[PDB]
Amino acid sequence: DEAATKLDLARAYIDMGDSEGARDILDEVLAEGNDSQQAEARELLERLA
Amino acid sequence: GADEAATKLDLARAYIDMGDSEGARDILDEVLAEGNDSQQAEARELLERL
Amino acid sequence: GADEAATKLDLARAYIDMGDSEGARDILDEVLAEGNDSQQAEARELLERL
Repeated sequence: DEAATKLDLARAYIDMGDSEGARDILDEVLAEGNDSQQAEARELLERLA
Repeated sequence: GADEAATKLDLARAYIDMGDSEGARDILDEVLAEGNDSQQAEARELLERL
Repeated sequence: GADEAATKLDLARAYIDMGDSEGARDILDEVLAEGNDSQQAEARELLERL
C-alpha cells in the first residue's frame, strides 16, 4: 500500500527533522489513503503544526 | 505506476536527507522508468545534484 | 547514532509496506550495528516477522 508506505516515510522525515518534507508526504497520504490513513496523516500533521 | 514513482521520489529524497547518494541513485533510476513527465524531470534534477 | 538508527527503522518499515523485504533486511542490518538496545530489539522483531 502506497499510503501506508508514505506514512512510514513521513515518520522517517520527522526523525531527521525534515518537517517540510514530512508535511508534503503527509499531504500525499491525505490524497491517497483510506479514511483511517487520512486520520493518521492528520494526527501527524497536527503534531508538526 | 506514477503513484509508485511518487513513493520512490519520497524514498530517494529521504536517502538524500541521510546523505546516501548511492542509495538515492538506484531508486531515482526506477523513477525514470516509472514516473510521469513531471516526476522524471524531478528525478533528472536530483540525479544531477548527486 | 540512535537518531540515524531511528530513521533507518522507519525506512525499513517503509520497505516492508512496499513489499520489498530484501531492501528492508539490508537496512535492518545497519540498525543492528548502529542502534541502542531498544532499536536493536525492534530490528530483530521486524526481521523475525519477515
